[PDB]
Amino acid sequence: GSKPNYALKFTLAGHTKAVSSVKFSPNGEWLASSSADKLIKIWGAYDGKFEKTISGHKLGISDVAWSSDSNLLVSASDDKTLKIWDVSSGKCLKTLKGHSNYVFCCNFNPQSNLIVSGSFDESVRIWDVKTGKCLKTLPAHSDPVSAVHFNRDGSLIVSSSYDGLCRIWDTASGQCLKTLIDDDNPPVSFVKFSPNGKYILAATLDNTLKLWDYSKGKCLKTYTGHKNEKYCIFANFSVTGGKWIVSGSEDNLVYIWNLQTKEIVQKLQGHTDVVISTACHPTENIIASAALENDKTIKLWKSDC
Ligand SMILES: CC(=O)N[C@@H](C)C(=O)N[C@@H](CCCc1ncc(CO)[nH]1)C(=O)N[C@H](C(N)=O)C(C)C
Repeated sequence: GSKPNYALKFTLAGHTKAVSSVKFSPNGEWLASSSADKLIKIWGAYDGKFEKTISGHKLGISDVAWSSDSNLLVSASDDKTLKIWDVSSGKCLKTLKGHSNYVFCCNFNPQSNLIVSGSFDESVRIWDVKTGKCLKTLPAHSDPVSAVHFNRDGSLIVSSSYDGLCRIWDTASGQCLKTLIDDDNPPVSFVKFSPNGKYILAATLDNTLKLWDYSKGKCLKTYTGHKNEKYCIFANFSVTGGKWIVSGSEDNLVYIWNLQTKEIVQKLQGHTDVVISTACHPTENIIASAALENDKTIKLWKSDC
């Protein structure tokens, strides 16, 4: 149909503090969740079946991300480290040390030979996956780094910060290519590249999402109607059915917009706290959503469209 009809299929309980992030494995089999409870949990994407707990961080986790081959995870923790995990064994392969404050955000490149991280220490770091060594420290921002993401060929990194900036970095040199958003305020709470790498989706803590043309440095679309003044809420491109933008909201709902028209096409009700994180299944019309401390659950929603 022209609009989605997402309906609740499963509620995934087990975290003992706020959930911080959910991400589907690229092969579609798994959902990974991270939590302030210091744990990663792995769940079946299709039936919500609890698979395993992955443990080792000494403080809460803000983010987790999958390698391209679905075999590895990287997590970002308040313990000032990232950890690379073998999903099959649950073992920590590498501990990435160098940040001087909470690690907030992380991602693999498409090649999955590099990890990018952002920290409360106001830096972006680029790490070698094989050795766990820090290759580059970028003095990226002047306040905590809220998001980091590689583009589809891995040649670019986009970063965002509470300093109000969005910057694009040349991966190879670590040098800045452009400052896409250059305001004192509001905080830029989330950024990522579009699937094709031509656009950047950016959240600001004034209840606004924007789709930017990277090359032209111009705003193409604005999405509003949700509540986002405090938390670094993820946003997604939904591409399996209709072309949507998806985001959590501080009114405890999942918002779904038509990417082209900017109209709200669905609001998913059921969580009892802020929806901090949403993820879109790579092949099926499935959304995962996760909520803060009142709720501490993940919900799986399925649409015909
Ligand atoms: C472990 C922890 O909570 N660390 C502090 C520093 C924190 O505030 N982390 C944030 C992480 C939000 C999720 C996120 N990761 C990456 C993005 C976008 O790139 N968004 C938070 O709101 N935590 C919640 C809070 N402060 O209430 C909960 C999960 C404790």
